[PDB]
Amino acid sequence: MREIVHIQGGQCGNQIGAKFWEVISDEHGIDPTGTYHGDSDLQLERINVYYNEATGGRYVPRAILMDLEPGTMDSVRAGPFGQLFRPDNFVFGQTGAGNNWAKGHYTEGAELIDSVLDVVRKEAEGCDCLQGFQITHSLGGGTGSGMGTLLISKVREEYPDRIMETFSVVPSPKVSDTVVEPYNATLSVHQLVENADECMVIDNEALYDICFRTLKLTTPTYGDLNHLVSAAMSGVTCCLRFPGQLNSDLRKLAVNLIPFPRLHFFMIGFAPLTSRGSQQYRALTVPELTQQMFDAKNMMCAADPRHGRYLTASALFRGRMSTKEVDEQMLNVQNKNSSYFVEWIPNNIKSSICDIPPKGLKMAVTFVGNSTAIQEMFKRVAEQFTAMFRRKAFLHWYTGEGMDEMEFTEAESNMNDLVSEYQQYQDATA
Amino acid sequence: NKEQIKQIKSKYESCLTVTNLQLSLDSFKPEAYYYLKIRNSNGSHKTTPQNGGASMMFQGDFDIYFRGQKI
Amino acid sequence: MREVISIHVGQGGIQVGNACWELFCLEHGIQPDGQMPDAFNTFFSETGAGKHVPRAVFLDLEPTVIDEVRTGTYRQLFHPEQLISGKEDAANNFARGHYTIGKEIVDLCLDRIRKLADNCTGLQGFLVFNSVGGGTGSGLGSLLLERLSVDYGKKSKLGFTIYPSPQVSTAVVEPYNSILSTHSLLEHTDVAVMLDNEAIYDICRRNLDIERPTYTNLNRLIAQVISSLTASLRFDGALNVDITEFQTNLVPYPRIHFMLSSYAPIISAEKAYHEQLSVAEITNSAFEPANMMAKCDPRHGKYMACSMMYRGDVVPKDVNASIATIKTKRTIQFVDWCPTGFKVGINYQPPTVVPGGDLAKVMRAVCMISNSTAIAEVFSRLDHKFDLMYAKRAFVHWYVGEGMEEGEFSEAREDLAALEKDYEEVGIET
Amino acid sequence: MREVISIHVGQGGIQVGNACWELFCLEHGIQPDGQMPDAFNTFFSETGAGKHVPRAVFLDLEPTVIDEVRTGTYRQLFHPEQLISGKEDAANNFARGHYTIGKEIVDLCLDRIRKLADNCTGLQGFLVFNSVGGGTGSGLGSLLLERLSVDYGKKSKLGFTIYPSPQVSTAVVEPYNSILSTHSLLEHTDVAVMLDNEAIYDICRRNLDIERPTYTNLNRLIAQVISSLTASLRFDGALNVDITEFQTNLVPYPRIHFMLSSYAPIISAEKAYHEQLSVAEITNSAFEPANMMAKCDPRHGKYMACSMMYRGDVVPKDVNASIATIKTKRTIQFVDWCPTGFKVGINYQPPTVVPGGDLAKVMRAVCMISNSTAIAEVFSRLDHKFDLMYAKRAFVHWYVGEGMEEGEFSEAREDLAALEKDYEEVGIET
Ligand SMILES: Nc1nc2c(ncn2[C@@H]2O[C@H](COP(=O)(O)OP(=O)(O)OP(=O)(O)O)[C@@H](O)[C@H]2O)c(=O)[nH]1
Ligand SMILES: Nc1nc2c(ncn2[C@@H]2O[C@H](COP(=O)(O)OP(=O)(O)OP(=O)(O)O)[C@@H](O)[C@H]2O)c(=O)[nH]1
Ligand SMILES: Nc1nc2c(ncn2[C@@H]2O[C@H](COP(=O)(O)OP(=O)(O)O)[C@@H](O)[C@H]2O)c(=O)[nH]1
Ligand SMILES: [Mg+2]
Ligand SMILES: [Mg+2]
Repeated sequence: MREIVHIQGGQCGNQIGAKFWEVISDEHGIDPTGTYHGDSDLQLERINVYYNEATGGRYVPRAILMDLEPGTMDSVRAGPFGQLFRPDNFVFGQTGAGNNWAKGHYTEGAELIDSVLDVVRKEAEGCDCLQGFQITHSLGGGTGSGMGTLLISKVREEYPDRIMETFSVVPSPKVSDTVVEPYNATLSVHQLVENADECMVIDNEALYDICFRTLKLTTPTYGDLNHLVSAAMSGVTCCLRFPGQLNSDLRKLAVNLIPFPRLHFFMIGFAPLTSRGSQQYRALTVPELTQQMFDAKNMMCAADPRHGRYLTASALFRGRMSTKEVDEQMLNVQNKNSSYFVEWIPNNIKSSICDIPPKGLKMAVTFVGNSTAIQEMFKRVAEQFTAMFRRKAFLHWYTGEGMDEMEFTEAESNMNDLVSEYQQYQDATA
Repeated sequence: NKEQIKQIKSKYESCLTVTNLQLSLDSFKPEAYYYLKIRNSNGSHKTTPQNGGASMMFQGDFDIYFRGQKI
Repeated sequence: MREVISIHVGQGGIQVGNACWELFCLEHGIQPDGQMPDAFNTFFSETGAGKHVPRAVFLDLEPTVIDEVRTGTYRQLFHPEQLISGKEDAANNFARGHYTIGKEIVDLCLDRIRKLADNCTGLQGFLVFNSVGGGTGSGLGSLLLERLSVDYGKKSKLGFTIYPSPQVSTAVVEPYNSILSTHSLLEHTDVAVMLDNEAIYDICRRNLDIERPTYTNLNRLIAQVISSLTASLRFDGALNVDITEFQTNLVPYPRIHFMLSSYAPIISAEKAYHEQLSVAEITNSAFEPANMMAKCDPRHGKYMACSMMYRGDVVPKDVNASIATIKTKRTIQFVDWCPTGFKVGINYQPPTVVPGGDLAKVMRAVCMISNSTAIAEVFSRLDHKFDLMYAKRAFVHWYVGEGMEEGEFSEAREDLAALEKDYEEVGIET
Repeated sequence: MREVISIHVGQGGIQVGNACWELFCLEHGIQPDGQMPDAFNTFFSETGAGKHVPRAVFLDLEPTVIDEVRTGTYRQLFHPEQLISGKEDAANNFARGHYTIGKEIVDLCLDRIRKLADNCTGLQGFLVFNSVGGGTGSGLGSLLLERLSVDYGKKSKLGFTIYPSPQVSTAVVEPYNSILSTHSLLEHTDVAVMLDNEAIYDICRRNLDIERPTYTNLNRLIAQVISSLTASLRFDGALNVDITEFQTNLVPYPRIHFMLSSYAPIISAEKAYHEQLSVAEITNSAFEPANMMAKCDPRHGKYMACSMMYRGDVVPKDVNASIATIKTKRTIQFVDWCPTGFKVGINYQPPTVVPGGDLAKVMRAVCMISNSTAIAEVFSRLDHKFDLMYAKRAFVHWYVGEGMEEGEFSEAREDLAALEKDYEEVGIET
C-alpha cells in the first residue's frame, strides 16, 4: 500500500538510479536475478512499495527509464543489477538534444513523450493506493532538464492530488562541465517551482568536498557520489517500508516542512560518515549523530547554512534508540543555536524514529532542512545567466527551434522574484 | 509556362524581378561601353552594353531565383 | 545506432585520411584485410559475414594518390567504387575545381553519399578533410558543402581545414583560393578547426625531438586528435559528449565557429616514463601557447569557450582541481560575458599506439578544442597577402578564363572585412 | 499442367533463344544431351523414357544460324524437324518476308505449332522473340502473329522485340520495317517489351565493367530477365503471379501495352560480396533511370503501373517497407487516376548462374516490368527518322517491287500519330 513509482531521465538521473536500485535491492536481499535470499521476515512485508510481482516468483522494479539517446541505457543494462529493469520500460530516441533545452522540450521531447507517458499511465493506474512519484534528473543537461520538467507538468495535470518528489542536481560554478549550463538551469527552475511538491538540490561540488574532507579517500569517482546520493534517497522513505515508533510518510513531511506553497527547496545530508581508518575509533551515540547532522560541511549543497536562518528542520533517525534522548538532543540543538532559527515559528524541528537500521550500520540519520541560505545558489545562477544573456551569446541555438527571448525574460524575472520572496521571510520579525 | 513555373517554384523559395536599372558613376569614360552583370549564388544575367554617359538606363526584366541567401 | 561519414578530398585530405584509417582499424582490432581475426558501428558497417567496410569516400581529380591507395596493403579494405578519381587535375586553380571539372564529378560523389546515408539509421553528422591551399581540394570541398547544405539541411558538418602558415608556403597563389574557400565555408560549415603546418612542425621539433619530419608525422598527430574527439561515441565514459552537443557550447554566434586545437601529452618512449604524467601537468601543458596546433598566440586575445576532452583513468575531482588552477592564473583571461567557459568530457579508453610511430603509450591524455578571439590575426595576415597581389590584378587571368566573374574576388574581401569587424565587436566588454 | 511455347524467328531471335535455352537447361538440371543424369513441364515435355524436348521452334530463311545450331553441343536436344529453315534470305526487306518468301514457309511453322499445341493441356500462352530491324524477323513475326490471332483467338502472346537504338544503328533502312512491324503488332500482340541494345551496352559497361562486350553478354541478361518473369510458374512462392494476370494489372487500355523493363542487381563476383545486397538497395537500384533496359528516361513521364518480381529469401514486410520509400520520393510521380500502382510477386528460388558468364551468384534479385508515359519519345524519334527519307521516297522501289502497295507506308504513319496522340491524352490529369 501507499507505494510510489520511479521515473528517471537523462544520463545523470540514470546513473543515480543505477545505484539507488542496487542499494534498495541489497537492503531487501534481492539478488541481481530477482530472487529473494533475505534473512528477516520484515524484508518482505512491505516489498510492494518499490517492487512488482511476476510469475515465477521474481521481482521487478516499477521504474521508467527515458533518454533522448540510447547509449546510457544500453550501458546501464550491462552493469550489476541491470537485468531487474523490465525491457518494455526502456524508451529512447535516435537523435538526442545536445544539451539544448529547446530541443529537449519543444521539438524532440514533445513527440517522444507520448510513449513514455503511456507506460507511466499504465504503471500508475494499476497500483493499489498511489502515494506519489519521485523524479531524478539533472539541471545541467538539455534533454534531462527539458523532458523531465515537461513530464512533471504533464503528470501534475493528471494527478493534482498526489505528491511529487524531485531530486535535482543544479550546475555549480566551481565544477563546470558545460558552457550552456546557466541557460537550461534558469529555464528549468522556472517550470520546477510551479509543479513540484518537493525539490531537493544536490551539488557535485559539495559531494567532492565531503568525499575529500570527511571520508578522506584519495580518488573520488562518480560511484561514490552516486552511493552517497543513493543512501540519502533511501533514508527518506525508510519508515514507510519498516515499522517504527513514529511512522511518517512523505505527505507528513510535506505538511510539516513547507510553510508556504512556493518554498519547497530543501538541502539534505546524511550521517554518520567516517573514514575507513577511523571507523573503529568512533562510538555511535545520538549526540555523535546529531552533532554531525547539523554540521555545515555535511550538507549535500555548497550553500552555507550559517549564512541564514532555518525556517524548519526534519530528522529521520534509524535503529533502535530511546525517544527521550532524541527529543532532549533536538531541544538542545535548538537552544544553543537560537540565532540561526527563525523566531516567529516555535518548535520548528520534526523527528521520527525507525527501528530498522541500514545494513551494516547500527544507527543512521537523514536530515532535511528548509533554510533561507539556499538563496545564494539562485543568486549566482542568475548572475551567470544575466552575464551571458546581455550579449545574446549562444541564443541563436535556442531561438532557431521556436523559442524566443520573451520566455527568457519571464524566466529571469520569476526566478529573481522567487529569490526576493524567499529572503523576505528571513528579515521578517514578530 | 505553367509546368516551367511549377518546376521553378519547386526548386526555389522566392524570386526577385529587377527592372529599370539606372547606373550613375562619379566618372564615365565617354568612349567606353558599360554593362551590368546581375548575379547571385544560382546564376547571372547581363544587360546590353550602353555608351558611357552621366546616367545610363538599362532596360530589361531580370528574374533572380533564391534558395537561401537573398543577396 | 550512431554513425558518422568522413569525406576526404584532395591530396592532403587523402593523405590524412590514410593516417586516420590506420589508427581506427588498429584501435578496433580490424586487420588491414578488413577481417577480424559493438563499438565498430560508428565508423564501419557489417557486411553480414566477415569483412567491415569504412564509412568513408575518397575524392581527387588527379589519379596518382588514389592509385597508390588501391595498390597498398589496404587495397582490400575500401569498396572499389567509392574511390572516385578524375583524369585532369585542377592545378591549384580554384575556378577549375568549382566551375569546370568538379561539376562533372560531383554528381557521382553525391550518389555515393546517398548510398552510404541510406544504410545509416542514427547519422550523427559528416566529417570533411581538405587542404585549403589547393585547387581541387578547396573547390570540391566548397561545392560538396554547398550541395550537402541543401540536400540534407540541418545535419551537422565538421571541417578540418589546413590553412597556410604565416610565412612558410609551398605555392605562390594559395592566398587567393584560401580566401575564396573561407568565403564559401563561412556560411556553410558548422565547425572549422585550424591546422596549419608550421605549428605542428614546431611541436614535433620541440617535443618529439625529430629534426627531419615528413607529412606522415603530422598526419599521425591529426589522426590522434580526431580519435580523441570521436572516442566518446564508441566507448563507455563517465561524462559523455556528442557531436550535436557543440554548437550549444562552443559557438556563441552563428558566424563565429573557427577555433584552434591543442593536444597533450606529446612525448617519446625514451623519456616518457621518467615522469608521472599527472593530470594537472598535462592540462597545464595543453594550455601552453607554444603547444597550440595552429600558429596563433592565445595571449593576444580573450577566450570565449573551452571544450576539452580527457581519456584514460582520470578522475573528475582531479579535473576540477586543475580547472580551478587555470582560472587562477593571471596570464589567461576569459571574456566578460562568460563566467564559466569549460566543458569537460571524461572517457575510460586510453589512447592507442601505432607501431613504428612517434608517440609512446600513456594512460592519460587531454585534447582541447578552444574558441578564442585571437584567431583574427590569421585572417588579417591572409587579407594583407591577398591585397598585395590583387592591387595589380596579378594571376587573375588564370581565374577569369575558367568561368569565374571579375567581381567574385571583391565580395570575399568584404566578407573577410565583416568577419574581422565582428570579431572585434564581440571581444569588447560591456 | 501449365505450359508455354516460345517462338524464335530471325538471327537475333535465334541467338537470344540459344541464350535462354542454355539457362533453362542449366536451371532444371538437364544435360545438353537432353538426359537427366515436376517443374520441367512448363518448358519441356517427357518422351516416356529419358530425354526431354523443348517446347520451342526456330525459324529463319537464311540457313547459316540453324546449321550452326544443328552442329553445336545442343544438336541432340531439339527435335530435328522443328528447326524450320529457308533457302533465300529476305535481306532486310520487310515486303519480302511478308509477301514473297515468308508465305511459303509459314504453313510449315503453323503445322508445327499445331503439333506442339495438341500435346499441351494447360497452355498458358505464347512467347515470341524477334529483332525488329530486319526483313525476315519483322515480316515473319507479323505474319505469324496475324495467323495465330485468328487460329487460336484469346490465347495470350508476349513479344520481346528489340527496337533500334536512338543513334546507334547497324542498317540504314531499319526505320521503315520497324514502323511497319509496329503497325502490325500494335493490334495483334498483348504485351510488347522494349529491348534496344544501347541501354544494355551502357549497363554492361557501368556495372559489369566490360569494355568490349559482344552479343552473347546482352543475350544472357535478356535470358535472365525471361527466367525471372517465368519463375513463378514452375517454383513454389509466397505470392504467385501468372501470365494471364497481366492485362488486368499493367494494361490500362487495349492500345497501350508497350512497357520497358529493368533488372537488379547486376554485379561481378570480384566486388559482389563486399556489400550486403539488401532488398531496399536492390529495389532502389531497379528504379534508377540509368538501369532501364531500354534507352528511355522515366523522369520525362508519369508511371501508369509497375509490376515487379522478386526471387530468393525476400520477406514481404521488407518489400512493403521499400515500396513506401519509393512512394515517398519526389522524383518519381505516378499518374493521378492510379492511387496504387504496384503489383508484387515473391518467389523462393534464387537466380541460377551460368558457368563462364558475367553475373555472380546472389540470394536476392528483383525484376520490374513498368508501364510509363515516357515511352512516346522512341516513337517520336523513329517517326522523325522515317519522315526524312519518306519525304523523297527513298528506298521505296525496293518495297514496291516486292508486291507491297504504295499507300501501305502512309497508314502506318497515321497509326503512329494516333498512338502518340493517345499517349498524350492519357497522361493529362483530370
Ligand atoms: N598537413 C598536411 N598538409 C598538406 C599535405 N599535403 C599537402 N598539404 C598542403 O596542401 C596545400 C596544397 O594543396 P594539396 O592538398 O597539396 O593539393 P590539392 O588540395 O589536391 O589541390 P591540387 O593542387 O589542385 O591537386 C599545400 O600548401 C600543403 O601545405 C599533407 O600531407 N599534410
Ligand atoms: N540484342 C541483339 N540484337 C541483335 C542481335 N543480332 C542482331 N540484332 C539486331 O537485329 C537487327 C537486324 O535484324 P537481324 O536479327 O540481325 O536480321 P534478321 O532479323 O534475321 O533479318 P534479315 O536481315 O532479313 O536476316 C540489327 O539492327 C541488330 O540490332 C543479337 O544477337 N542481340
Ligand atoms: N553524480 C553523478 N553526476 C554525474 C554523472 N555523470 C554526469 N554527471 C553530472 O551531470 C552533468 C551533465 O549532465 P548531462 O549528462 O549532460 O545530462 P543529460 O543532458 O540529460 O544527458 C555534469 O555536470 C556532471 O556533473 C554521474 O555518474 N554521477
Ligand atoms: Mg593534387
Ligand atoms: Mg539474317
